This record gives sequence, C-alpha cells and structure tokens, in this order.
Amino acid sequence: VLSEGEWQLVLHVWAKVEADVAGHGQDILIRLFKSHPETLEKFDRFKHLKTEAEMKASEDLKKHGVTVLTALGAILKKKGHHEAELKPLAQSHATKHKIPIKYLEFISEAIIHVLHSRHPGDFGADAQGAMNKALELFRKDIAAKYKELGYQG
Ligand code: HEM
Repeated sequence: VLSEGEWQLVLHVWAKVEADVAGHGQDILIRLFKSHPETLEKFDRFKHLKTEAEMKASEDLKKHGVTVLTALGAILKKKGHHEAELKPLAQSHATKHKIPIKYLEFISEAIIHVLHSRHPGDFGADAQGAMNKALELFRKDIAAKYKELGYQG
C-alpha cells in the first residue's frame, strides 16, 4: 500500500511524462527491446526491427508506446484502486500475448530509467522509490490475476 505522500511523488513525475507521451513511450520500448531482446520477440508487429535506428524510425512502435503509457497512466491515477483497469490488461497479456510477469519487471526497469533520464529534478531517490513501489503494486496485482488463470508459472 503506497502512502498518499508516495502517490503524490509518483503522480508529480507522471504529469511531466504526459507532456510528451510519445517520446517517452519510444524511449521506454527501445530500452526494453535493447536490454531484453526476448521481449521484442513477443511482438510480431516489431520483430523486423534489427537496429536502434530502425526502432526510432518506426511510427507504429511510437504509436504502441503511446498505447502502453496511456494505459499505465490511467492505472497510476487510480492510486491502487485499479481493479477495473488491470482485469482486461492481465487477461490479454496472460492468455493472448503470452507475456511473463518477469517481462513486466523488465519494462518497469525501463520506465524508471527513462523517467530518471528525462526528469531528474522530479525523480530524486524519494520519487524513484515511490515509483518502484507503484510499479511493484501493478506487478503484484497482475501476477494474482495470472495465477487465477493458470499463468503465474
Ligand atoms: C506497463 C506495462 C504494460 C502496459 C500498460 C501494456 C499495455 C498494453 C495495451 C493497452 C495493449 C493493447 C490492448 C491489449 O491488448 O490489452 C497492449 C498490447 C500488447 N502488449 Fe502490452 N503492456 C505492457 C507491457 C507489455 C510487455 C512487457 C510486453 C512484451 C514484452 C507486451 C506485449 C504486448 C503485445 C505483444 C501486445 C499486442 C501488440 C500488437 O500486436 O498489437 N506488453 N499492451
């Protein structure tokens, strides 16, 4: 359970992200795919991209980055009361996209790296710790739905 003070830190940096959703989403997916190449293989849509320059040039990758960050933003702004938003996401990522919880850890590390790069004055250690807690709460709740469905592994 995050405290109100921890949520305020999370949402204050998140408000900065919402000024350039697409730029952040590109940086976060490119970092995920470079750091953890197994993740790129889950996207039939992107598995043709072989270089960071090709990733940066892909408008369809930039579009998906916006989709991802808009869904994450809607979850964060619920401050934990996010059951309605997580249900469908867990369901599609377990049963259709086949994404292991570990890959949600990896994309959480990529988000935190990008926020620190782009927003260092609003992403000191207090805020990094709070964002880490928010993203762990996301993963915990998705993992419980995966387990329900037979995918926690
Ligand atoms: C913060 C974490 C994430 C969020 C909020 C998120 C969000 C979304 C949303 C909103 C969609 C489209 C609606 C749907 O299918 O449910 C989607 C699609 C998808 N996601 Fe995620 N996602 C996340 C992490 C991941 C990770 C880590 C992977 C792979 C490693 C992944 C793989 C996919 C795939 C393969 C699709 C379908 C893309 C396509 O072919 O159109 N997601 N995601």
